[PDB]
Amino acid sequence: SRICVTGAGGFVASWVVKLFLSKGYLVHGTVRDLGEEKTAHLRKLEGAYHNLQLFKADLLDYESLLGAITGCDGVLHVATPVPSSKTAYSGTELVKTAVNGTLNVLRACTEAKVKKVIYVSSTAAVLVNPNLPKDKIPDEDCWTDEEYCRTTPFFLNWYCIAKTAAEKNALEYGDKEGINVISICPSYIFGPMLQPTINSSNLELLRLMKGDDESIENKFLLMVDVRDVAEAILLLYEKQETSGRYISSPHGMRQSNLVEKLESLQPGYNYHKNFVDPSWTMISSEKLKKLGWKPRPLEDTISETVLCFEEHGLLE
Amino acid sequence: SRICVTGAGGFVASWVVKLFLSKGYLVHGTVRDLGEEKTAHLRKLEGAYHNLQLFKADLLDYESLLGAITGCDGVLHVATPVPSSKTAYSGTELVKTAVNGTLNVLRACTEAKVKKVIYVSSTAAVLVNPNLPKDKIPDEDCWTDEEYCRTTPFFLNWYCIAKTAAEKNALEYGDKINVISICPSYIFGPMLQPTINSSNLELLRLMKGDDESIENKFLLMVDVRDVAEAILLLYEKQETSGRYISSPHGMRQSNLVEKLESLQPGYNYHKNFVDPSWTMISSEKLKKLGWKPRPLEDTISETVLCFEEHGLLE
Ligand SMILES: NC(=O)c1ccc[n+]([C@@H]2O[C@H](COP(=O)([O-])OP(=O)(O)OC[C@H]3O[C@@H](n4cnc5c(N)ncnc54)[C@H](OP(=O)(O)O)[C@@H]3O)[C@@H](O)[C@H]2O)c1
Ligand SMILES: NC(=O)c1ccc[n+]([C@@H]2O[C@H](COP(=O)([O-])OP(=O)(O)OC[C@H]3O[C@@H](n4cnc5c(N)ncnc54)[C@H](OP(=O)(O)O)[C@@H]3O)[C@@H](O)[C@H]2O)c1
Repeated sequence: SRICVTGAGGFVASWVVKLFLSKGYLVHGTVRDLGEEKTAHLRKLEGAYHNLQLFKADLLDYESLLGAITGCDGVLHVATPVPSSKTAYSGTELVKTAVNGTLNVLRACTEAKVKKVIYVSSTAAVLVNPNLPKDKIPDEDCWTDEEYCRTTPFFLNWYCIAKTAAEKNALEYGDKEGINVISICPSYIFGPMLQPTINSSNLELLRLMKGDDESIENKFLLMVDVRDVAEAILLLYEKQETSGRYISSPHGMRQSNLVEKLESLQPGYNYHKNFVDPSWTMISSEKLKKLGWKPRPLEDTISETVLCFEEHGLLE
Repeated sequence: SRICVTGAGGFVASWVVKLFLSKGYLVHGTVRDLGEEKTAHLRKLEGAYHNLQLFKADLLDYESLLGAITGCDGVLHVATPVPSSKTAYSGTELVKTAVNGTLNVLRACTEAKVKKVIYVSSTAAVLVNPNLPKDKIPDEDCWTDEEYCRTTPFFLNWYCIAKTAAEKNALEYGDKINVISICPSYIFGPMLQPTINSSNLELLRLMKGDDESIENKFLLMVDVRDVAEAILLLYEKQETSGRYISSPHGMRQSNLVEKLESLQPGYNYHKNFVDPSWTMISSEKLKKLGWKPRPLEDTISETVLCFEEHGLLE
């Protein structure tokens, strides 16, 4: 049986693809460039030579996606750009990429008569809501206030607007017949990298390791291992009696405390040590855990990320 | 006297034919490919040079079966696909293969005037019943609820529907022609064929330890060599009929891993699991005819030995 994976060369999508290959699936992975160095890390995957088929598609090109999707039993829409802190993005076109790419993907699956789709969203589509009270522990029923991100300026405002809009489009599309559409919304994703380039979430983790002197927000990070996300996606695809959103955010700490456990597990780096100073920080991943999902302890995720960092020569 | 054997290149069928050749029989073996690569392990069995006669037949091609079967005193229908877990199968076509292939074999047998047939079924056609109570020790008269298997999702559910329906159809047709059925458990043992089958695949699964926590299934077990000699015993004996359960042993996968570690150390056995009363089905109907299976520990240690020599643990 064949499943499609959008952006197979991405941080998350590479582990998704590696895992699905290990389980006997036939993968159709889409990439925007088939050059050997971009796709090297995907070709090397065990089982890939015979059961991995990479296409050159773009989310805004309906035809290329149709070609990559035709004949697939499922498809895992993972492809959405994730802006870096050390850069600027155009909200207009990120919103355009996310929503229109999603619409195209969904149209292609209705055409190819795909049975199940799994859209990878984010907690950014759940938590950013100022009206939801404090005695409320947010879950899969809480949505992000599009009004609020459109009103108030903060980095990743447009990212959140794009993620919520794309996830509402996908979920709502799922209530026809013959088409079950799931959504998974992880929080900040950390873990060892398969791709040669470092992604955004891992870069802000790396930022905390190369100390500086600027005064950062002591934000509360909620975190999940990328390998756990992949196995969650496996679990949600294979089990039939699934429907709706599923939050995957097992761990959560202040940046203060994350630096100190990192310092405790991985000494030998001048970690950043200059912060200053809620509720929602405790969303229940239980809808997932009730299916058997068992995340790994944060220490291993942390230690395996730092050593892949070192292997990539990012620490000198 | 001549006997036919369907899918002679299979895991069980290979042992069936080697044994029958060991006993002076002339065996007509069915395969779907006559290439020397897939038939090599059969050509080498002593007696095959003079007394093995291989035909190219498919269970859904009636005349292929007719050709391989005509002229044989007995038939041993053992050809039925059994899916491996790390792939996917089409239950629709599997169960269609099993039942229609079984029907085709039986029609060919009454056309060729064969006198005895032995169908190889499974405990999957006996145990999977939610209606049967826990106080009841299941035997040869408890059938599987096929609706339940088609309602409940689990890998090998369609396989269970196949074996039950095929075994139902076979013995129904036998009242037309002596038709015996043997229902074995999970089959382990040394392999004669070059490619590993599915049951031995999941034993190799239990041997290569990991971190994922698998189901602590209760496996009922029988040796492939014991299945072969049971089939021989059932065919040679003239006072045999009906179903015969062949499942002498049964253990939890965790206890199974430790008896394996106990007999074969030096391997990173799987050791994280999770979490009955159908576990004591009586093989007495067979054992009363002289069938004496071997202890499970021989079967497993010899199976892992062949795993070793086939280079499957690196
Ligand atoms: N990383 C996190 O912390 C986090 C947290 C929550 C949710 N998520 C979600 O996880 C998913 C994967 O993101 P990631 O973590 O793996 O970071 P990433 O590596 O930057 O993912 C970017 C992927 O999207 C592809 N892409 C971008 N624009 C495309 C387009 N127009 N057409 C086709 N592909 C396009 C990229 O293809 P190329 O390889 O050609 O560049 C790349 O494969 C995203 O949907 C994200 O919202 C991530
Ligand atoms: N394996 C077990 O643990 C187990 C347990 C209980 C019952 N059984 C029963 O034992 C019997 C054989 O299974 P196995 O253990 O020996 O695994 P196996 O090696 O995979 O047996 C498959 C055999 O069936 C043949 N086959 C499949 N479709 C066919 C078709 N359309 N036409 C002709 N032949 C076809 C195959 O021919 P090729 O060789 O050419 O592919 C092969 O010989 C089955 O009836 C099974 O229900 C097995």
